Amino acid sequence: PVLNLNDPQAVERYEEFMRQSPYGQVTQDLGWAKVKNNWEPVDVYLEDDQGAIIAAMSMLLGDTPTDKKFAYASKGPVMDVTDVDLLDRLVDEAVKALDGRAYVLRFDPEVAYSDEFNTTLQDHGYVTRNRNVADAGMHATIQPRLNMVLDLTKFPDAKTTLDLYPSKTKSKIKRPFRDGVEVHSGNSATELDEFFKTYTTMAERHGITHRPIEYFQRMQAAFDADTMRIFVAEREGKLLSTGIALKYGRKIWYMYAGSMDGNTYYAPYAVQSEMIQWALDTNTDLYDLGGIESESTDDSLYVFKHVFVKDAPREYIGEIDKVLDPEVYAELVKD
Repeated sequence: PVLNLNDPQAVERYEEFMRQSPYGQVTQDLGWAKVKNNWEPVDVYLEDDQGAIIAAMSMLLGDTPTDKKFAYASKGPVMDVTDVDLLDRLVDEAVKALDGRAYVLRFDPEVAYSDEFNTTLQDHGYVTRNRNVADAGMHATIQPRLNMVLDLTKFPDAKTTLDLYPSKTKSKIKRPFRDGVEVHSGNSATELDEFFKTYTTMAERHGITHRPIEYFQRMQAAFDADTMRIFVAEREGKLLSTGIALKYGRKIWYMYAGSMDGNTYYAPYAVQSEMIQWALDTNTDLYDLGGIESESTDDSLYVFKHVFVKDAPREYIGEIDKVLDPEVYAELVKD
């Protein structure tokens, strides 16, 4: 069935399934639609024999240069996507709800890539985009397929961040604190302003754009202090670096960051240490540092993230496309 967003009770039942699911994703929470307020939301789900929700997909529809919309379910759907028969049923429900308005329904779930899974998906009629497409550019995947994820379940007795690392790394992490860096966290308007200042400074320093502050304000209003947390690192009254982390489902995700110009006394390391500590304190299974361009020292993102994740980066299946309008798909999507 399709979710009636104006039915408070239906909405809550949908949310409860999402929040309690081991496959839950913050970008699949109905709150994500409130953040992406310039996109159109359409959500569907399936029920078992008892009428209990067993699978759900939150879609956001975007505009294109054509008469069709782009339907995207970021890191969804919420279920075991390898159960392709169930997936098809959920997707059939989504296509019904789209009612011919989109040229494609794309979803990029956080499931491991494998030749067998890629093949099955194609066998079921989907078009997959992973090892067969450019690493970067407007043709690359929306989300990076390679991600640096720390599996905390490998350290069941870990009490603090330092317990997860070898001495050489313990030293790197201890440095900022040794030099006076202190981190405070929360999800108040003041923490947001601190983040925004470092965020925009960072953007200007690299000559890149940045999202408006309202984007983050909507995020703060959509998620509570137990879900969204802003970490601010300072040294003797001086703002140095910050980071925003989201706790949802089985992981805490490091999503945004910012650092001032000049000397930052390795503050970014202290921010990471604190986010990881939050994961340990809440018994969260995974800590996700996000994507990398490539597993190489020639990649700055990899170099930094490799300090906290020594295991191989996780490689996801990529984008799974349910083509609805072939002509438009060929025009707007290429390898």
